[PDB]
Amino acid sequence: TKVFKLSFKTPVHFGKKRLSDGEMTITADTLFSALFIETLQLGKDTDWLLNDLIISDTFPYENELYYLPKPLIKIDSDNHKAFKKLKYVPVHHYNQYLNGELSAEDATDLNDIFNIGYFSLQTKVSLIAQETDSSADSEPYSVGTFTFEPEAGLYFIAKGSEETLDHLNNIMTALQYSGLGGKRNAGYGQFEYEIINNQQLSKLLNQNGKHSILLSTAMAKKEEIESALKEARYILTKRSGFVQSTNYSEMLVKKSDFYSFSSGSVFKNIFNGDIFNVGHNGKHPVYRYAKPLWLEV
RNA sequence: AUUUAUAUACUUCGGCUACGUGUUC
Repeated sequence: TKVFKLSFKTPVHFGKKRLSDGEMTITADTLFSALFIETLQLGKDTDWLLNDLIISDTFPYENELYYLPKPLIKIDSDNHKAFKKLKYVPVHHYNQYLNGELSAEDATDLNDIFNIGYFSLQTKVSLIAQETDSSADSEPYSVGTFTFEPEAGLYFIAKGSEETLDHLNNIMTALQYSGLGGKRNAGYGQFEYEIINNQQLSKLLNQNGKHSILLSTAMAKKEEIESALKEARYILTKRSGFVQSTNYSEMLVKKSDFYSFSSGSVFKNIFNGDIFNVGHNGKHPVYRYAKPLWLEV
């Protein structure tokens, strides 16, 4: 169980609905998708890295401090205002939060100190139209990009057998030169990675409790969802989009809509996910990653 | 052969990125 540190140094576009939307972190779906496409391009085998590996979502970090998503636990006060405005809780204070030891003023201070990047829109045009030869409008369009301070970035949580971890490290060595976002070929999204161990993160990841904090985007398989939702606090997130090299027409190929729990849901009955298939009318199967990575407290 | 040694005034005034055009198939 290692973590992988990511520093960017170039703006990255991550996207929700259009190109001119900017987003800070990315989900396990696009992460596994990038790993899988990099593997296929490299020509190695996918069986090893399909049904053994567990990937957690990407989360941001700052100078020396790491972050995790806000648990969706019922804190019984009544402000319900400063906490709603909080999105990430530093690791130093995680167990303090889950025991209701976080004060309103401390929450305000954390919100004040949480600057880890800013948003930008760069305007771009496209003269590929008749403009080159005849009177034709240049078509302006915008892309949403997000940048980090020189001491920031994203990090991973990965776990599995050591052989799978070695394969993952190889693939990431390959991948640091492809992208991890949107307009990869337009100049966005190259990174350097580094493997680090953290004593505090390790203790947090190997705790023992009664609840569970979901750190990835997963969906229970058909026969286990019924028992999964006995006592659950969760939010669903729709995940759609097109696919890369499935048929002749990109604009005719579009993945089937899929729904999965978010990255902060709390469950009482642990379930195992699966790599659901979201293909139809296609030559090769298309995958989406739904497999949980729990922390028990 | 015996005293000046450039002197006062003014040291730039007047008149202050327009159009195709932003988004999608």
